[PDB]
Amino acid sequence: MKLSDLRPNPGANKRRKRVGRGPGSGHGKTATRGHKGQKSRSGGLKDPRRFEGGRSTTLMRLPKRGMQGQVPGEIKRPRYQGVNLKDLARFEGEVTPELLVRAGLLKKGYRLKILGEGEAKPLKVVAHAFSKSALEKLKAAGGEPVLLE
Amino acid sequence: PRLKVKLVKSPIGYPKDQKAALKALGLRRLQQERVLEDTPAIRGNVEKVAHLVRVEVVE
Amino acid sequence: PKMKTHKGAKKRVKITASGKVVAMKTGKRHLNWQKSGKEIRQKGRKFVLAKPEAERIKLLLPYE
Amino acid sequence: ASEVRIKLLLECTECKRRNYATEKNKRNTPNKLELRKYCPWCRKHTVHREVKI
RNA sequence: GGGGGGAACCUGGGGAACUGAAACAUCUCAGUACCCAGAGGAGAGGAAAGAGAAAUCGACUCCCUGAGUAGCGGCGAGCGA
RNA sequence: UGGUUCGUGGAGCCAUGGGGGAAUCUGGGCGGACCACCGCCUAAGGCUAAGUACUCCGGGUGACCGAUAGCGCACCAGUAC
RNA sequence: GAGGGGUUGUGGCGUGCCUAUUGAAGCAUGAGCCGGCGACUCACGGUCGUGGGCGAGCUUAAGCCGUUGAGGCGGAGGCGUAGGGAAACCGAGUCCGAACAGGGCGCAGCGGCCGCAAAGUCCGCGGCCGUGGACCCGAAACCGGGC
RNA sequence: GUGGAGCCUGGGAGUGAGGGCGCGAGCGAUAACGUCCGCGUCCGAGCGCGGGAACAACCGAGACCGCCAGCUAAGGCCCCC
RNA sequence: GGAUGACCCCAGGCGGUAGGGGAGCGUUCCCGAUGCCGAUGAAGGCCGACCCGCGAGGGCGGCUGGAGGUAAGGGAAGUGC
RNA sequence: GGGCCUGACUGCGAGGCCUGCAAGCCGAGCAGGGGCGAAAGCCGGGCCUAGUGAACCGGUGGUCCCGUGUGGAAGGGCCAU
Ligand SMILES: [Mg+2]
Ligand SMILES: [Mg+2]
Ligand SMILES: [Mg+2]
Ligand SMILES: [Mg+2]
Ligand SMILES: [Mg+2]
Ligand SMILES: [Mg+2]
Ligand SMILES: [Mg+2]
Ligand SMILES: [Mg+2]
Ligand SMILES: [Mg+2]
Ligand SMILES: [Mg+2]
Ligand SMILES: [Mg+2]
Ligand SMILES: [Mg+2]
Ligand SMILES: [Mg+2]
Ligand SMILES: [Mg+2]
Ligand SMILES: [Mg+2]
Ligand SMILES: [Mg+2]
Ligand SMILES: [Mg+2]
Ligand SMILES: [Mg+2]
Ligand SMILES: [Mg+2]
Ligand SMILES: [Mg+2]
Ligand SMILES: [Mg+2]
Ligand SMILES: [Mg+2]
Ligand SMILES: [Mg+2]
Ligand SMILES: [Mg+2]
Ligand SMILES: [Mg+2]
Ligand SMILES: [Mg+2]
Ligand SMILES: [Mg+2]
Ligand SMILES: [Mg+2]
Ligand SMILES: [Mg+2]
Ligand SMILES: [Mg+2]
Ligand SMILES: [Mg+2]
Ligand SMILES: [Mg+2]
Ligand SMILES: [Mg+2]
Ligand SMILES: [Mg+2]
Ligand SMILES: [Mg+2]
Ligand SMILES: [Mg+2]
Ligand SMILES: [Mg+2]
Ligand SMILES: [Mg+2]
Ligand SMILES: [Mg+2]
Ligand SMILES: [Mg+2]
Ligand SMILES: [Mg+2]
Ligand SMILES: [Mg+2]
Ligand SMILES: [Mg+2]
Ligand SMILES: [Mg+2]
Ligand SMILES: [Mg+2]
Ligand SMILES: [Mg+2]
Ligand SMILES: [Mg+2]
Ligand SMILES: [Mg+2]
Ligand SMILES: [Mg+2]
Ligand SMILES: [Mg+2]
Ligand SMILES: [Mg+2]
Ligand SMILES: [Mg+2]
Ligand SMILES: [Mg+2]
Ligand SMILES: [Mg+2]
Ligand SMILES: [Mg+2]
Ligand SMILES: [Mg+2]
Ligand SMILES: [Mg+2]
Ligand SMILES: [Mg+2]
Ligand SMILES: [Mg+2]
Ligand SMILES: [Mg+2]
Ligand SMILES: [Mg+2]
Ligand SMILES: [Mg+2]
Ligand SMILES: [Mg+2]
Ligand SMILES: [Mg+2]
Ligand SMILES: [Mg+2]
Ligand SMILES: [Mg+2]
Ligand SMILES: [Mg+2]
Ligand SMILES: [Mg+2]
Ligand SMILES: [Mg+2]
Ligand SMILES: [Mg+2]
Ligand SMILES: [Mg+2]
Ligand SMILES: [Mg+2]
Ligand SMILES: [Mg+2]
Ligand SMILES: [Mg+2]
Ligand SMILES: [Mg+2]
Ligand SMILES: [Mg+2]
Ligand SMILES: [Mg+2]
Ligand SMILES: [Mg+2]
Ligand SMILES: [Mg+2]
Ligand SMILES: [Mg+2]
Ligand SMILES: [Mg+2]
Ligand SMILES: [Mg+2]
Ligand SMILES: [Mg+2]
Ligand SMILES: [Mg+2]
Ligand SMILES: [Mg+2]
Ligand SMILES: [Mg+2]
Ligand SMILES: [Mg+2]
Ligand SMILES: [Mg+2]
Ligand SMILES: [Mg+2]
Ligand SMILES: [Mg+2]
Ligand SMILES: [Mg+2]
Ligand SMILES: [Mg+2]
Ligand SMILES: [Mg+2]
Ligand SMILES: [Mg+2]
Ligand SMILES: [Mg+2]
Ligand SMILES: [Mg+2]
Ligand SMILES: [Mg+2]
Ligand SMILES: [Mg+2]
Ligand SMILES: [Mg+2]
Ligand SMILES: [Mg+2]
Ligand SMILES: [Mg+2]
Ligand SMILES: [Mg+2]
Ligand SMILES: [Mg+2]
Ligand SMILES: [Mg+2]
Ligand SMILES: [Mg+2]
Ligand SMILES: [Mg+2]
Ligand SMILES: [Mg+2]
Ligand SMILES: [Mg+2]
Ligand SMILES: [Mg+2]
Ligand SMILES: [Mg+2]
Ligand SMILES: [Mg+2]
Ligand SMILES: [Mg+2]
Ligand SMILES: [Mg+2]
Ligand SMILES: [Mg+2]
Ligand SMILES: [Mg+2]
Ligand SMILES: [Mg+2]
Ligand SMILES: [Mg+2]
Ligand SMILES: [Mg+2]
Ligand SMILES: [Mg+2]
Ligand SMILES: [Mg+2]
Ligand SMILES: [Mg+2]
Ligand SMILES: [Mg+2]
Ligand SMILES: [Mg+2]
Ligand SMILES: [Mg+2]
Ligand SMILES: [Mg+2]
Ligand SMILES: [Mg+2]
Ligand SMILES: [Mg+2]
Ligand SMILES: [Mg+2]
Ligand SMILES: [Mg+2]
Ligand SMILES: [Mg+2]
Ligand SMILES: [Mg+2]
Ligand SMILES: [Mg+2]
Ligand SMILES: [Mg+2]
Ligand SMILES: [Mg+2]
Ligand SMILES: [Mg+2]
Ligand SMILES: [Mg+2]
Ligand SMILES: [Mg+2]
Ligand SMILES: [Mg+2]
Ligand SMILES: [Mg+2]
Ligand SMILES: [Mg+2]
Ligand SMILES: [Mg+2]
Ligand SMILES: [Mg+2]
Ligand SMILES: [Mg+2]
Ligand SMILES: [Mg+2]
Ligand SMILES: [Mg+2]
Ligand SMILES: [Mg+2]
Ligand SMILES: [Mg+2]
Ligand SMILES: [Mg+2]
Ligand SMILES: [Mg+2]
Ligand SMILES: [Mg+2]
Ligand SMILES: [Mg+2]
Ligand SMILES: [Mg+2]
Ligand SMILES: [Mg+2]
Ligand SMILES: [Mg+2]
Ligand SMILES: [Mg+2]
Ligand SMILES: [Mg+2]
Ligand SMILES: [Mg+2]
Ligand SMILES: [Mg+2]
Ligand SMILES: [Mg+2]
Ligand SMILES: [Mg+2]
Ligand SMILES: [Mg+2]
Ligand SMILES: [Mg+2]
Ligand SMILES: [Mg+2]
Ligand SMILES: [Mg+2]
Ligand SMILES: [Mg+2]
Ligand SMILES: [Mg+2]
Ligand SMILES: [Mg+2]
Ligand SMILES: [Mg+2]
Ligand SMILES: [Mg+2]
Ligand SMILES: [Mg+2]
Ligand SMILES: [Mg+2]
Ligand SMILES: [Mg+2]
Ligand SMILES: [Mg+2]
Ligand SMILES: [Mg+2]
Ligand SMILES: [Mg+2]
Ligand SMILES: [Mg+2]
Ligand SMILES: [Mg+2]
Ligand SMILES: [Mg+2]
Ligand SMILES: [Mg+2]
Ligand SMILES: [Mg+2]
Ligand SMILES: [Mg+2]
Ligand SMILES: [Mg+2]
Ligand SMILES: [Mg+2]
Ligand SMILES: [Mg+2]
Ligand SMILES: [Mg+2]
Ligand SMILES: [Mg+2]
Ligand SMILES: [Mg+2]
Ligand SMILES: [Mg+2]
Ligand SMILES: [Mg+2]
Ligand SMILES: [Mg+2]
Ligand SMILES: [Mg+2]
Ligand SMILES: [Mg+2]
Ligand SMILES: [Mg+2]
Ligand SMILES: [Mg+2]
Ligand SMILES: [Mg+2]
Ligand SMILES: [Mg+2]
Ligand SMILES: [Mg+2]
Ligand SMILES: [Mg+2]
Ligand SMILES: [Mg+2]
Ligand SMILES: [Mg+2]
Ligand SMILES: [Mg+2]
Ligand SMILES: [Mg+2]
Ligand SMILES: [Mg+2]
Ligand SMILES: [Mg+2]
Ligand SMILES: [Mg+2]
Ligand SMILES: [Mg+2]
Ligand SMILES: [Mg+2]
Ligand SMILES: [Mg+2]
Ligand SMILES: [Zn+2]
Repeated sequence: MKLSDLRPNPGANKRRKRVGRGPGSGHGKTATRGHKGQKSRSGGLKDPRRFEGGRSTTLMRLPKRGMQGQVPGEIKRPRYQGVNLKDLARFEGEVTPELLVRAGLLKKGYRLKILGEGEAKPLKVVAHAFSKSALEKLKAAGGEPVLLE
Repeated sequence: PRLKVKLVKSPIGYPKDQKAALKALGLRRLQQERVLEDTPAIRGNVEKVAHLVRVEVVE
Repeated sequence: PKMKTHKGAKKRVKITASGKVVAMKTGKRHLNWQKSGKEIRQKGRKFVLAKPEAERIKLLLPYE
Repeated sequence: ASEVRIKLLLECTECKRRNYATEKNKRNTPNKLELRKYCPWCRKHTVHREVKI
């Protein structure tokens, strides 16, 4: 298995489309741009995700809703990330917020809330919050809901 | 996990406390299945009346 | 450079779980005295935007 | 609407919350509208009275 | 002791417009281009009358990240900690 | 008025052209109008390496150019004109 | 040297090229001819597709160490694992509502524990979009500082 | 009715100056190689081929390549032919 | 069919501007390469009625030229007028 | 024409018409609390089709959802206009 056997899988390394390179390519002359107009030009059109020919745009006629916020910005308040009991199945004995951030299910700076999707296990579960159903489940299954603050 | 306990042999002729264990499991009929939880208090009775039940380990 | 979120879209619209774009019905900001309760009520609910327009607004929200 | 045909709010006289918007020709109906409407706060019908919009 | 010079870099004092906003004035371009003064092999900054919510941190500078987030905005175009 | 993300906005903070104008710790500034509570910090003197920027200069190295290319100049080029 | 090359008398047929156009040999544009130069790119971000890695996870950035065309370390952070709600909040739900009503937006692999595939994510490649001058050439102009 | 049919989902477009002709009308003057719609067609993109003297769109007919073979379409069969 | 484009039989499609898609050719450069072709002649030039390829092209031969060129397979672009 | 009245409902809304979007349109049924009727029932303005104006920005009533260390407040949001 030498350097000359080193191939990429078919279609792994596709060739590029080259336009403006003559009649036989299918891309000659106008470079697949059409004939004239703003789109054919170098620099092209206004952003098609928004600009709509001058009329009030689809997005701009929709109304706003909700609190957008004021300076000095976001209010610092406790943030809760939910974690379903199903995602606790892998653990043994004790689960804390720290273990859940290592395992990759809970995000740092987020307070822990257990949610009831899945089946509870006889684990000790230290969390900042428990849903009505997650609490009920975790009791029935011989778990120890440890409430934090 | 969970338990699916099925009463397969009759308590008739077994001691009162093995009879009571089925009462604690909710097993009243032969071949009656109940999908219980898997806790040591619920598991202790199942081990008591092991010879009468047939346990499934549904999750 | 990295694309910037369009804040008009962010402030008007929400990308639902399955990728739908939901917004507030237009037409009840003002001029409501002569509008049937049916009109005021139904215009207070959210609607799902038409596919083409939903797909343009989603591109404006590249970090939701 | 016009200057003679004003827009107005109907106000539940019991809890005072404006619950309905409508109109009236105040040349033909100068006195305040009194009308029994269902008040969603009182959850019952109520003398609603005309109030300035 | 000063003077003057030095490619680019740096700080300070001043400071556009085309352009973008598919017109345009706020806005943008941009405190950019450019002018000027000064510095130096760098320059600035620097040892909390700070941060801002951690009962926390501990000068400054610089990179990554936070984050195109928080916000700002004819709440438009965009700007952006 | 400027700076800040903050375009007057509930607009604080930092700076300051004008007017008014304190106190020395039981003094004062700050935590985004403001008030209270609770904290944080010590203004109106100065200096301070290093980490950072640049490349006239020397060297090293290119899936960089190879004389219409590569610097405007491979050559008596900022020349001839 | 039963073939081929060069030439062209006669006969048949026959309206340059490019561009622009509804339509050009067109008496519409461009080109005297030749040689060289000459126009869809790159970065970051996005989106979709695709080739692999791994998979309820995936991945590092700056740096640090090594190398001197050697790679590794680095988990800060990023995306995903949950949504609904303006939000407080609740959460496989949530929002509206008096509702246990109705509705909106949401919520569940193939084979005999093993493979197979996979959410997702990372990297490569490709198309296209965004930001840059963004396919190349071209104004008339505007502004600054000088002459 | 298996068709370069249709349907769903997604990537990429280009086009958004049409024109002739037949028919249906409107406008015009029961004018226009006029104009504006409707249905169809062709040209556009079939300025490739046959006919129509020549001639995008009338008739004939949808050109993958080769043949010093055959049959036809329109139109033709006195000579040009 | 046979088994997976191994090639063969049958059938059908194959005008085309904008434009979509697919497959290729060639140019410069990197790995392959401390290799290999090369003065018994590199590249480049000029011929060829020869061979291969639908084609872009690739061979081959003669002349010129006088020192470089660079395979299979991949990689990257200042890539074709 | 007359009697009683306020359904010129609140919360919704199956299903559609229309339609590039955004809009526009019709709507049975369920719940709340009503109106008329003996009742069946009818009533979510008007025989019907015009009587209209997306967003942004702000006003007012409600709500009591956010409140920048905390409690308040400023200011927002939400419902209605
Ligand atoms: Mg490539
Ligand atoms: Mg590309
Ligand atoms: Mg291709
Ligand atoms: Mg190419
Ligand atoms: Mg070509
Ligand atoms: Mg193509
Ligand atoms: Mg084409
Ligand atoms: Mg051309
Ligand atoms: Mg194209
Ligand atoms: Mg393309
Ligand atoms: Mg294009
Ligand atoms: Mg054209
Ligand atoms: Mg065109
Ligand atoms: Mg052109
Ligand atoms: Mg055109
Ligand atoms: Mg044009
Ligand atoms: Mg075009
Ligand atoms: Mg240009
Ligand atoms: Mg342009
Ligand atoms: Mg307009
Ligand atoms: Mg926000
Ligand atoms: Mg701040
Ligand atoms: Mg325990
Ligand atoms: Mg027995
Ligand atoms: Mg017995
Ligand atoms: Mg006993
Ligand atoms: Mg906005
Ligand atoms: Mg509205
Ligand atoms: Mg409103
Ligand atoms: Mg309002
Ligand atoms: Mg009305
Ligand atoms: Mg109504
Ligand atoms: Mg009303
Ligand atoms: Mg309502
Ligand atoms: Mg993010
Ligand atoms: Mg001096
Ligand atoms: Mg001087
Ligand atoms: Mg000096
Ligand atoms: Mg300055
Ligand atoms: Mg300056
Ligand atoms: Mg000036
Ligand atoms: Mg300007
Ligand atoms: Mg610009
Ligand atoms: Mg732009
Ligand atoms: Mg402009
Ligand atoms: Mg413009
Ligand atoms: Mg102008
Ligand atoms: Mg500026
Ligand atoms: Mg400069
Ligand atoms: Mg000075
Ligand atoms: Mg000096
Ligand atoms: Mg230094
Ligand atoms: Mg210094
Ligand atoms: Mg200093
Ligand atoms: Mg000090
Ligand atoms: Mg983040
Ligand atoms: Mg981020
Ligand atoms: Mg700025
Ligand atoms: Mg001031
Ligand atoms: Mg200010
Ligand atoms: Mg300002
Ligand atoms: Mg404001
Ligand atoms: Mg301010
Ligand atoms: Mg001050
Ligand atoms: Mg002052
Ligand atoms: Mg003190
Ligand atoms: Mg004091
Ligand atoms: Mg102060
Ligand atoms: Mg102050
Ligand atoms: Mg203060
Ligand atoms: Mg503070
Ligand atoms: Mg405060
Ligand atoms: Mg104090
Ligand atoms: Mg402090
Ligand atoms: Mg120094
Ligand atoms: Mg030192
Ligand atoms: Mg230093
Ligand atoms: Mg350096
Ligand atoms: Mg550099
Ligand atoms: Mg050098
Ligand atoms: Mg070269
Ligand atoms: Mg060389
Ligand atoms: Mg030369
Ligand atoms: Mg030169
Ligand atoms: Mg030469
Ligand atoms: Mg030189
Ligand atoms: Mg020269
Ligand atoms: Mg000379
Ligand atoms: Mg011969
Ligand atoms: Mg001959
Ligand atoms: Mg001839
Ligand atoms: Mg003949
Ligand atoms: Mg002709
Ligand atoms: Mg040609
Ligand atoms: Mg033209
Ligand atoms: Mg013309
Ligand atoms: Mg001619
Ligand atoms: Mg001529
Ligand atoms: Mg002319
Ligand atoms: Mg000509
Ligand atoms: Mg012209
Ligand atoms: Mg031309
Ligand atoms: Mg000439
Ligand atoms: Mg010639
Ligand atoms: Mg040439
Ligand atoms: Mg491109
Ligand atoms: Mg480039
Ligand atoms: Mg790119
Ligand atoms: Mg991409
Ligand atoms: Mg990818
Ligand atoms: Mg992997
Ligand atoms: Mg080495
Ligand atoms: Mg997530
Ligand atoms: Mg949310
Ligand atoms: Mg509510
Ligand atoms: Mg629901
Ligand atoms: Mg549903
Ligand atoms: Mg896999
Ligand atoms: Mg994958
Ligand atoms: Mg695109
Ligand atoms: Mg640029
Ligand atoms: Mg460009
Ligand atoms: Mg581009
Ligand atoms: Mg002039
Ligand atoms: Mg001007
Ligand atoms: Mg001017
Ligand atoms: Mg002027
Ligand atoms: Mg001047
Ligand atoms: Mg077809
Ligand atoms: Mg088709
Ligand atoms: Mg494409
Ligand atoms: Mg287009
Ligand atoms: Mg077009
Ligand atoms: Mg047009
Ligand atoms: Mg025209
Ligand atoms: Mg047109
Ligand atoms: Mg027409
Ligand atoms: Mg026309
Ligand atoms: Mg047509
Ligand atoms: Mg006709
Ligand atoms: Mg006829
Ligand atoms: Mg006709
Ligand atoms: Mg007509
Ligand atoms: Mg006549
Ligand atoms: Mg005509
Ligand atoms: Mg006619
Ligand atoms: Mg006519
Ligand atoms: Mg036609
Ligand atoms: Mg055309
Ligand atoms: Mg034809
Ligand atoms: Mg055709
Ligand atoms: Mg023809
Ligand atoms: Mg023709
Ligand atoms: Mg012919
Ligand atoms: Mg003919
Ligand atoms: Mg003909
Ligand atoms: Mg003839
Ligand atoms: Mg004609
Ligand atoms: Mg015959
Ligand atoms: Mg005949
Ligand atoms: Mg004849
Ligand atoms: Mg005959
Ligand atoms: Mg004859
Ligand atoms: Mg055919
Ligand atoms: Mg074809
Ligand atoms: Mg294909
Ligand atoms: Mg080539
Ligand atoms: Mg090639
Ligand atoms: Mg090289
Ligand atoms: Mg080598
Ligand atoms: Mg070699
Ligand atoms: Mg040799
Ligand atoms: Mg030789
Ligand atoms: Mg070469
Ligand atoms: Mg050849
Ligand atoms: Mg040779
Ligand atoms: Mg020789
Ligand atoms: Mg050599
Ligand atoms: Mg090679
Ligand atoms: Mg190769
Ligand atoms: Mg290789
Ligand atoms: Mg080029
Ligand atoms: Mg009547
Ligand atoms: Mg009456
Ligand atoms: Mg009546
Ligand atoms: Mg009564
Ligand atoms: Mg519906
Ligand atoms: Mg619609
Ligand atoms: Mg209408
Ligand atoms: Mg009732
Ligand atoms: Mg009733
Ligand atoms: Mg009822
Ligand atoms: Mg009754
Ligand atoms: Mg009734
Ligand atoms: Mg009804
Ligand atoms: Mg009406
Ligand atoms: Mg009536
Ligand atoms: Mg509006
Ligand atoms: Mg606006
Ligand atoms: Mg407002
Ligand atoms: Mg509150
Ligand atoms: Mg509170
Ligand atoms: Mg507070
Ligand atoms: Mg108090
Ligand atoms: Mg109070
Ligand atoms: Mg308030
Ligand atoms: Mg309010
Ligand atoms: Mg409203
Ligand atoms: Zn009331």
